[PDB]
Amino acid sequence: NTIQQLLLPKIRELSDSIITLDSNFTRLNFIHESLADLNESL
Amino acid sequence: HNLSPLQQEVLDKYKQLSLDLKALDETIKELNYSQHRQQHSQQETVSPDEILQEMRDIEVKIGLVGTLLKGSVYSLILQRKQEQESLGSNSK
Amino acid sequence: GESLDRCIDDINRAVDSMSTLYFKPPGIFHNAILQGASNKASIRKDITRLIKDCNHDEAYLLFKVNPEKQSVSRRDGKEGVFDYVIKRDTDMKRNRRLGRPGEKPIIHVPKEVYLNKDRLDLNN
Amino acid sequence: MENPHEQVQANILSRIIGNVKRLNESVAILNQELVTINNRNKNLEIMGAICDNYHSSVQFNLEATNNKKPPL
Amino acid sequence: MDSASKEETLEKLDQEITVNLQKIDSNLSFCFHKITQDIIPHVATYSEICERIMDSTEWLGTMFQETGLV
Amino acid sequence: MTDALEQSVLALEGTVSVLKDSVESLKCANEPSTNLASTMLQTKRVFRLVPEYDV
Amino acid sequence: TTDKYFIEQRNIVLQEINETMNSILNGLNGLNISLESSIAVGREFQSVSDLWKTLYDGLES
Amino acid sequence: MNANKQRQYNQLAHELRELQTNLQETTKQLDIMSKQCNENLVGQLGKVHGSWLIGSYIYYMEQM
Amino acid sequence: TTQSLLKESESLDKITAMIKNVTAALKNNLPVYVNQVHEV
Amino acid sequence: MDSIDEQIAIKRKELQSLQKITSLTDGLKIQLTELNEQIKEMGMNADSVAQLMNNWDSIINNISQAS
Amino acid sequence: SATEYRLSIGS
Amino acid sequence: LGLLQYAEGDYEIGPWKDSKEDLVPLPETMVRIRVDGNE
Repeated sequence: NTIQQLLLPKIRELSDSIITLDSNFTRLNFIHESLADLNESL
Repeated sequence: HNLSPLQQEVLDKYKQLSLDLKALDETIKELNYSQHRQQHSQQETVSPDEILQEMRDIEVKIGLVGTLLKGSVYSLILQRKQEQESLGSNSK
Repeated sequence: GESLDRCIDDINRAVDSMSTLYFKPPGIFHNAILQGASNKASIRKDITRLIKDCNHDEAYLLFKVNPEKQSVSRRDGKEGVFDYVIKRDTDMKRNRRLGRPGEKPIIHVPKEVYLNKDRLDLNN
Repeated sequence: MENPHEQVQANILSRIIGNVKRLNESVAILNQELVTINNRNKNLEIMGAICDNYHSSVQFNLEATNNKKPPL
Repeated sequence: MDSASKEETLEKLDQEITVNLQKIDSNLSFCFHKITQDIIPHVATYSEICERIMDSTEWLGTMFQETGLV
Repeated sequence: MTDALEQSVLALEGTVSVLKDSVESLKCANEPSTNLASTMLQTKRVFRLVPEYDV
Repeated sequence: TTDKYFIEQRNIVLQEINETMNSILNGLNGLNISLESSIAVGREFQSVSDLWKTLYDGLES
Repeated sequence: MNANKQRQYNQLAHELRELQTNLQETTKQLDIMSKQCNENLVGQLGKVHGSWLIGSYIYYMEQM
Repeated sequence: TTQSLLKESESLDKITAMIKNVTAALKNNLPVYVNQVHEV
Repeated sequence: MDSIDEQIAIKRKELQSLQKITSLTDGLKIQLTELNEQIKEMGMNADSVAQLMNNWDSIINNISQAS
Repeated sequence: SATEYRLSIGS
Repeated sequence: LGLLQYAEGDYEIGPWKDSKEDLVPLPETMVRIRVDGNE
């Protein structure tokens, strides 16, 4: 009861961190595509 | 110390959960190791060699390709504007 | 509680999206440049790969060479990809001399001429 | 149109501000950690003080009565 | 001196400001890495070591407390 | 604008000087502790006591 | 007595779980900070890549 | 002077002053930590306990 | 109680599955991603 | 267009201030490295003291076994 | 939407 | 023209290779024809 409550915040911050990491990796993928295009032109 | 079967099932499930817990912790660490080619390894783990040490290495010279063209065009425009304002102010 | 279920679902969605990411592989010209600057033997291998020295006799028998214009054409007079590229470039230069703007993509891929004959070659 | 370097400096300064904020947060966390450790260890100087006092006391007693025997 | 070269010098100042900003950013990032990855973990290790200290000597502590009412 | 820049210069100079003082004092205080701990306080555990009852 | 022992085992494993999850969260936070630094320094490359799209892009045209 | 860069530099100055205060606090805490470590951990506890242990070791080694 | 134990069990099954998925993703997909980015 | 020498002076003063900040940040980096090394040294000394003091727990366990 | 260094500690 | 030779699947050399020599993509190979009027 209260002990699963003691856990649940930790999984909550884990979820927040994972979502942020996912978004960061999508942005990094955009940057990667930009780098590839610049490489090809040059 | 005898325990109920449900409690024992809870306990060994807890054990397995702790096992893959420290497994995941080790995996996340290994990602965070900046020990690329420092420890025994040949793969890049996200670290300055993927960041400012590397991306900034790119950036201190990418300006020579992109921003310098603009800068030159802007400098010509600025010189033209200087000539125009000088002629306009002095002629009148 | 339901918050645990929501967190688990959000994490699963994040992981599924994370797996589906695709990072673009290197293109055609990056390979040429990097393998031609990779290793001392690699530079020679890439120079051999990219540019060949054809048999001058075969080329002369198959291509008229104009030293006055320093141009190359087929001996049979058949138009090739070089002729298309040169004609396109000359046409665009003529249009530029008439004040028309240039093409925003400068390097135009000769898709049509290559395709119309290469697809038949693949059929054959 | 506009000076090309303006946006570059804007972004660079923005990132500098961000990482300096990161530095401030990190050093604040470090300060909290150090405060915690000092308060926790506030028993150790007590321990050391009484140990030193006991050592000095037994040495002084071995001086008062001459039971201090030669070293080995 | 020169006019083309004086515009060149203005552009020099622009380039130097940019590169100095880049160096400053790199230095501050290195400082952040040093603080987060090295200093704080060593402080935590020292904390654990001192806790082991005070744990190992607790038998003396409880003796001294029992008779000194400290 | 110069006010802000010289203010930052003064602040970071203060930080650097304070760190100079702290590092020097820390080194001076650590030298004797290192001297004592590295030499005399060395301890090697070669054995573990074992009741023969378990044996 | 058995229930008490069950509880104390629970507390032990839960506190070690708490510290391990602390470590995991700190590692992920540091990784995210580094990644966002990478993104922040990289975002400027999109403009220059877009400018160089005018020379050669390939499939787009 | 660009107003945007003006505000950026003002924010930079504020953050650096905050950094200076935090570093001053860190220096105090590190001085206290050094005092607790060198004088107490090894200076009094370590020295006295090591002295006792080596004395007992010598006594019982000569009593081999 | 018994129902509390049952709900704890199914929640733990969910936790195990979710963190196994997270571990697999972090071990497989991310290193190759970062390696490709570094190569580029 | 606005006075050139005014922009020149502003840029020069910005440049000198920026160079000062860069050198000062390098000094800060060196100081951080030195501070970390000192913390390492004192942690080593503390861990040596811990290795020394584990003997008391060993003694207590020995007496309990012998009892 | 920028992560901040938050070292968690204890419970 | 080399952009037409290689299908989308051939670009996945090295790390990009879909792991359930390879003739890595190169631009269409050129022959150098002498034009200066000599042999």
